[PDB]
Amino acid sequence: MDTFITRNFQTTIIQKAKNTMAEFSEDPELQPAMLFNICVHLEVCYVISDMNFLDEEGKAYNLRPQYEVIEGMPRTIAWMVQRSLAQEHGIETPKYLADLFDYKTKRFIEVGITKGLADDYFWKKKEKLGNSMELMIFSYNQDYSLSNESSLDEEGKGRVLSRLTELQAELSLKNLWQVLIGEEDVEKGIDFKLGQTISRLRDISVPAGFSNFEGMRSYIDNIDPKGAIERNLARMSPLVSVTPKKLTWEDLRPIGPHIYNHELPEVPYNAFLLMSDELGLANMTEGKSKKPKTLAKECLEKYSTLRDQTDPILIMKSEKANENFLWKLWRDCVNTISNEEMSNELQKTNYAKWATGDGLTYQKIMKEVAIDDETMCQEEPKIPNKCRVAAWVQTEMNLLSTLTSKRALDLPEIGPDVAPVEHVGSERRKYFVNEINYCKASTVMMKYVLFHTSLLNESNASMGKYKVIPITNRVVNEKGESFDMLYGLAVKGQSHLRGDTDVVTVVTFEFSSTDPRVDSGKWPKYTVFRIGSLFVSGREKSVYLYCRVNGTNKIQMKWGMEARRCLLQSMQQMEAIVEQESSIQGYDMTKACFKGDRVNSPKTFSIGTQEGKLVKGSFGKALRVIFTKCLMHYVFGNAQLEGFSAESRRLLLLIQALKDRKGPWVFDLEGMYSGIEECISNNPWVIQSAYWFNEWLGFEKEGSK
Amino acid sequence: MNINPYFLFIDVPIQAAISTTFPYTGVPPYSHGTGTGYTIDTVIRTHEYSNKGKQYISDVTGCTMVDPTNGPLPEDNEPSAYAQLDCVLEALDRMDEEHPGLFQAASQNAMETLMVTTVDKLTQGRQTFDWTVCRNQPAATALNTTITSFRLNDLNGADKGGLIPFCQDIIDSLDRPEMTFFSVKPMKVKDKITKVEYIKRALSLNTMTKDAERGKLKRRAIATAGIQIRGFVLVVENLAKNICENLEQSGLPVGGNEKKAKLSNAVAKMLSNCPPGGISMTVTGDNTKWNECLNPRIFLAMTERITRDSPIWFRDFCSIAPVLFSNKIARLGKGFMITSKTKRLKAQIPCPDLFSIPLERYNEETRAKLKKLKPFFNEEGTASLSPGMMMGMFNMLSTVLGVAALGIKNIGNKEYLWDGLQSSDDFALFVNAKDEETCMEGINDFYRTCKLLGINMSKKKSYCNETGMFEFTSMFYRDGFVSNFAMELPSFGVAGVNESADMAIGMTIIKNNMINNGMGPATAQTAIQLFIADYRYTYKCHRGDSKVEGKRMKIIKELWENTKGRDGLLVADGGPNIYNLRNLHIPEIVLKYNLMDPEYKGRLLHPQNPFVGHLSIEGIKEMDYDAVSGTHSWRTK
RNA sequence: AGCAGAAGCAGA
Repeated sequence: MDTFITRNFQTTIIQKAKNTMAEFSEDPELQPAMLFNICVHLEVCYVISDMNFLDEEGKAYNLRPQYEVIEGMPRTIAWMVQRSLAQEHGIETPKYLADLFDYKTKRFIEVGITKGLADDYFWKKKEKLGNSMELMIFSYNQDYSLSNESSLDEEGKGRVLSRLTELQAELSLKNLWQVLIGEEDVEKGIDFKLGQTISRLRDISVPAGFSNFEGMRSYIDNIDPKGAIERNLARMSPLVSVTPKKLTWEDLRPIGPHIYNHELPEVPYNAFLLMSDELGLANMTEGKSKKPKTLAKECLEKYSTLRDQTDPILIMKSEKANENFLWKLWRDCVNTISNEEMSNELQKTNYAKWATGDGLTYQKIMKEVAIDDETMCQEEPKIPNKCRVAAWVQTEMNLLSTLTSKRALDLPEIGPDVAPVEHVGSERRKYFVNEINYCKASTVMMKYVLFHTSLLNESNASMGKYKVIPITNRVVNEKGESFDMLYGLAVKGQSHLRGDTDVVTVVTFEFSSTDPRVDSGKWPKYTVFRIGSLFVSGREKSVYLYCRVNGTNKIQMKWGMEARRCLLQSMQQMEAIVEQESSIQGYDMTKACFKGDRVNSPKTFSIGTQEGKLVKGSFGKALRVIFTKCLMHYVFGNAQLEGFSAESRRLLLLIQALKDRKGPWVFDLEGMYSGIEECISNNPWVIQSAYWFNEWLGFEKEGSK
Repeated sequence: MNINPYFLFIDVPIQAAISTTFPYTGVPPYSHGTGTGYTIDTVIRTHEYSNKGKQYISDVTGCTMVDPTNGPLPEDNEPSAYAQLDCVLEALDRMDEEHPGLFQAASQNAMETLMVTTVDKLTQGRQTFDWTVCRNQPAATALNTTITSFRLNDLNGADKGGLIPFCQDIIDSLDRPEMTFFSVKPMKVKDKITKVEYIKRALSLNTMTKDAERGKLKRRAIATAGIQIRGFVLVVENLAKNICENLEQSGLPVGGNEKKAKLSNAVAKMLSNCPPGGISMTVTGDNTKWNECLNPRIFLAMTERITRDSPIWFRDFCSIAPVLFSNKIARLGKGFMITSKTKRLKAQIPCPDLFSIPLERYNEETRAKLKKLKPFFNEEGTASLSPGMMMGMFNMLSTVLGVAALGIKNIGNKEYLWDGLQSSDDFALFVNAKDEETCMEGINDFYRTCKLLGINMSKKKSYCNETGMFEFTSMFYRDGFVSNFAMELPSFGVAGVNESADMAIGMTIIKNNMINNGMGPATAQTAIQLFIADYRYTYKCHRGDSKVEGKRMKIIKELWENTKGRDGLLVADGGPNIYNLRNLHIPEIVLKYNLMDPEYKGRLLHPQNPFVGHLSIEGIKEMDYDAVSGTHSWRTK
């Protein structure tokens, strides 16, 4: 139909109509229908003003016509010029859009091209408008209706009638007349009367000081409130001020100083699974990813000595932990995983019931009974405890960022690269994976994701059964050998999870080589037995079983299944840096970034401290550190971390501004400090982030000199 | 040696590595249990900033109404909703002067769009508060229920098809002495309510805790409105959007590349317009209690002024929405749980019975909350919330107000100019003067002006620094180089429809996230790898040569051995992954078609395959996707 | 117990 539209209308008409549509924001392709109408409208509004001009005195027949078109041009310009004419000629301005203006009667023309009878359409247009404008309605059935006598002579009327003569039949002969939509449809809704009740609501919805809505409308329409802002500001109290204050390195005091107070207990270990102290029993395999139960059975068979232990030495007991019950549960787990039965279900026994916390939820009663009772009161909410810095977090960060002789990632393949963009992408992935894959953090993340996947599957499919879920991983060393690592066993309790936040308890028994007594404060939550010893590096290293009761909901499990996203957060990050160094150089800097070249030396990043002295590491080391930071954000993520990061971002930006000598100012520094500090309660990562922020702020202060 | 991640910033700018400070890999915070506490907190805070205003009793619903506008000017730095009508009118008039004809043109545009708009448009919204059942339901379901209810009460305006008759029926419904509606009690039933009860329900709001919000230690409540006001809010927002589109300082509605372009252009324009020897300073601001402090009556005045030269009927139509909002009523949610630990018993007290027990049995926080809520409480469990904008829904109009505030540019002919960008509740204010002290003076004047219009800049979260670096809606600018729009990268997991449309959806989402949101080539390729890994794990269709064992994987291995041309196999059948950045948009089946041998190609492209079965226009396309009706287009049970 | 953190879950 567009090819047909172009026939009757020149490019300028089509583009003007399309632009007028563009000020409507409905897909022009969707309905050319009204497009037709408007262009026709536009066309007639031009033919009425084709050769009719006026002279400097009023001669009807120089640089002035007797008409001026409004339609087609931008709405804002059209309205501004319409208002200009209205104020210049001292005539009432129509409240609707004007389509054409006359220079002799000094009145605003309205034109309507309708399908059928004209007089009824003329009366409907009057209903819309009334007498604010003179109406010139035309209809293809040789119909016309003009509200003014001498608006235009017979020549123009005949010309427009002839111009519509083709469109009254030309569309039909080529079979287009049928789908021609009318012109009143786009303006069917004009009548809108408010009811009594809504009128009263509007009346009581007036700003204070006005009797009713009519008074408010009159005031807003009539009074000119010039100088109101200046007057009110002048009479406003000076106490309402932003209190500017130029920022200086002195104002930046350490955040959350209470973490240096030794009275508060040191923040304890709370991660779901052991991260750096994990001890994986390794079994050599060359293929098949056998069942988790079968894999655990085989791994324990290889180490029957540890499996067959039955007289443990209780090393640490948690405050509210039943050592006998935990040991019985562990023995039940080992026996069930080592049996010939495929099923890994545990009978709901007394110690299992206690460890899973069977039958602890409070019973629900009718509201009336509770209301009658007096001893029933809303419990005071539990507030997170305040804790101080702990060195175990620093040890975790140091150890998990160190390279290891293993590979946990087994990412799949992609199609061969062709274009340069995929070539550079492949190069970047090659380098980033070559660096990350050999880090402990990657293996820890793989363990987390696999365990969470298995836990979610078991909880969803075995809601009403106690299940033992081995903590398993698949690893490959640099030499191509494949190992299956068994880190521990997990008991899954009842998982009738209805809400997203419903909690299912999991009892984790994880192997480890660290003696808890080395750092007692790190293990107040963990019941630790000494299950045996192993020969590793010429020494009989003790092997302990860290037993703990933890809990997770559906959301945490689903996010654990997606822990791989950490990679992305790291990757993007470093990619940005690479992109930045490309901008400075104009060509791919990936190779120069990682390994350097004859032109640009390899990049280095300030990494940490050694004997109180700043030290620098390679690009790969920084990549691994930020990756472990992302993994930590996962494992220790909660509302406290979100709040702390959000509130400390502002302080970081202020420090950056100070470094750039951008003389930053602040308006309420104490408020920002309080907002930052209120989030530092018990999250180990948050506390260590506060400590590192203090240290780095000190180093930046030293450098600023 | 002790590692220190923050030491990275010593060698790299913070903005360049800002992504490190965003903990988007962690589990987002989630709310547990009732949201009544947060809703009551919001109500109390809203009434606290306006208690000094005129207090009266509504004569239509009987609720307590607090009106702060035209109230006493604030005397402290605490949030103040005592906006002055005269100042708002002055700001709007100045903006009109700077944009001649913009207001009336936008009013006409919105009015015509509203003519052409149909009732079905209302189905495009998100969850809405259905009043027939008093719960949050999809927009289409709420629209259907309300239309049927109106049919029962002789309100057949929706039959006409246009939005105007539907909204006319909406307003006329408030006049009916009694209303009959379809309720669910589960089975369908007819229930009758009185005029006042229907009015309260229509004006009522549903409240729920916001879940998965990032960067906020404490949860906050959000509000969903009814279906009655959706048309009026829609037209008001269209009008405000039309105004915003033409406003240079409006940081809306486009996002992405145009956002960075607008930031850079504003910064450069601002530097260039600096008097020689002067200084330019940028204030990154954050609006505290943005929703709470804004008053619906101010928006009513805004609509009245915007439609100065518009037909009376359209003026009424625009004015309706502020009127209903100013009389809005908030539902308090599920209630509170009271427990006896000695007996291990719990009991839920719903909102209507909130005061049915002595307040001594509540904790301190809830005790104070209810004590302050008492006056605004209603017997049925809802609270009068005449001030405030808890639901938002006026992002465009609020942005217009903020831009108008930004349009003053000077007070008392002082030696400083100010402009900037405004977007909802965030803004960046650039000020030029001869010295930094004068810039701070101008910023103080701007703060007072914003106070005057019901906007409270947050002194705790805002800051200022010499022009050249700043932040705006999570977009960080530093010497031209804009870091990125930090957005929660999603889980490139199984889309969850079938085998083939699943891959189509995955690759399309990767492509879109690359093209619209920020993601580079290596990140996108790692995204493809992760998605393929998850897909293969979910469907158990690992590579044919992959020695993983499984029930279906056994037949897959048999296929692999049988197959001669392994290049042309779909990953759904253990085939190699061929996708990359180049061929992201092309379906895999067409990619491999030239490679697949007839031995299996014929079976895959079986016309009467017994899996797809009867299809529907929605099935193949329903976001939309491209696929082939092969053996991997099967459906659920 | 535990998860967890201004309020819940630890089946209905």
